[PDB]
Amino acid sequence: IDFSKPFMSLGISIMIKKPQKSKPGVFSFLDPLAYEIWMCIVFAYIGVS
Amino acid sequence: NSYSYGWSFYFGALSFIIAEMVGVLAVHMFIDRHKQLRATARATD
Ligand SMILES: NS(=O)(=O)c1cc2c(cc1Cl)N[C@H]([C@H]1C[C@H]3C=C[C@@H]1C3)NS2(=O)=O
Repeated sequence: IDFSKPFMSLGISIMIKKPQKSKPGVFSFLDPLAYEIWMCIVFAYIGVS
Repeated sequence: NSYSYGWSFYFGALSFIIAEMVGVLAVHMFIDRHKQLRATARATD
């Protein structure tokens, strides 16, 4: 068959069952700072003392 | 964009803790030495 020009644009895509929103972790209070900062604070605490 | 520090990174970090502990132990030896040296000197006086 003689196709014509694309009237719209598509593309293969993965569909999954929308995973319900998660609950903040038990240790979520460490989230505001990166793991590197917490590691360095411990080093600073030991170094200063 | 993920990464994970390896054992080599954790060897330098572990070295920092050991080095600081040795520093405390070295200062405590300097403190103890002088305390013994002063105690003996006072007793002789
Ligand atoms: N944005 S979209 O998917 O709605 C969409 C996508 C396309 C449209 C028109 C729309 Cl509205 N027309 C173009 C067509 C116009 C000329 C340029 C490319 C073909 C011929 N094909 S497309 O680039 O596949």
